[PDB]
Amino acid sequence: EDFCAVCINGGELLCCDRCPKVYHLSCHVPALLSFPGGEWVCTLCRSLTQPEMEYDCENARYGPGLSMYDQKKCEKLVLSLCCNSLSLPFHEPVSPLARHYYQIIKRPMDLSIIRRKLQKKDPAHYTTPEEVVSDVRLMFWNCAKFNYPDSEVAEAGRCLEVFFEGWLKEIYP
Ligand SMILES: [Zn+2]
Ligand SMILES: [Zn+2]
Repeated sequence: EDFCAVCINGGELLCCDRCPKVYHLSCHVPALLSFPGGEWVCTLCRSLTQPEMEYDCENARYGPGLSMYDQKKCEKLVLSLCCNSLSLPFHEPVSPLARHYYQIIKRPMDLSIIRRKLQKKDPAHYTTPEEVVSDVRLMFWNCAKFNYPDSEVAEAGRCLEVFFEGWLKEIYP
């Protein structure tokens, strides 16, 4: 591809060595703070057991938090969501000008918040994978609560939440 696997825009893109996906440094999960000089494998391709390489990311410079194992598994789940063609409406928060969204939705959630909370520096960083899964489910519950049932965004949410459940059972059997 010539466009970022996450945001579908061009520019300065990093290619994975093992799959066709390319990424902006800030769109990969975790975000990268430099362009790698040699081998580089994306979070979806990286091995859980034998990490080919550590990433130049914020959590690597920072060091009750995710174990290294759970960190990789949760980054895989979140990057899988961000790369899915149905996920784009969930990358950013709904405008407060849309139908009193923030009256209806008392606990808003989107993928940019989930990305941020995977970073240990965040005051509200995840300490368990259950918290990550809870935020993803909250996000899709909010989508179903707010959006018109017949709308394209509601249908996308219904499909993507079920794709996620499938990935979850692969990654946390
Ligand atoms: Zn991007
Ligand atoms: Zn890859």
